[PDB]
Amino acid sequence: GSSGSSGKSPSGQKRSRSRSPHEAGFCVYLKGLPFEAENKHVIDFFKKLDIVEDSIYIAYGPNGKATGEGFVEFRNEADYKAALCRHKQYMGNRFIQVHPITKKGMLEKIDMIRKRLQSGPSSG
Repeated sequence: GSSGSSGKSPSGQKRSRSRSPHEAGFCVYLKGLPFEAENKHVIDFFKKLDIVEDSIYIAYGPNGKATGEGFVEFRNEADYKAALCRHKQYMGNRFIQVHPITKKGMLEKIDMIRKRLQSGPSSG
């Protein structure tokens, strides 16, 4: 194991908390994804694991470009814990951060994000 050297490029400088303890499966919040990110990229990151190809959700900008945010849900638990052990990693040539998120909270965002891509006079 060569210690070598690497670079540090933090982003967001923000944290998340929980108001009340509620039930929730195993999900992961990825930040830093590339502009051309794709379900494949999300998998290549947490390879050798059981990820619901369906669950794998990625936020896309209004210009047809990945904003740099994704979400994954590991069916099993033992496989979920490992996902967290894969922090401070670089997606090939990009840098992404791994942070645990509650299913419920995970959808919360996915909802607000869609409201940005959805085009309609209806509030929701």
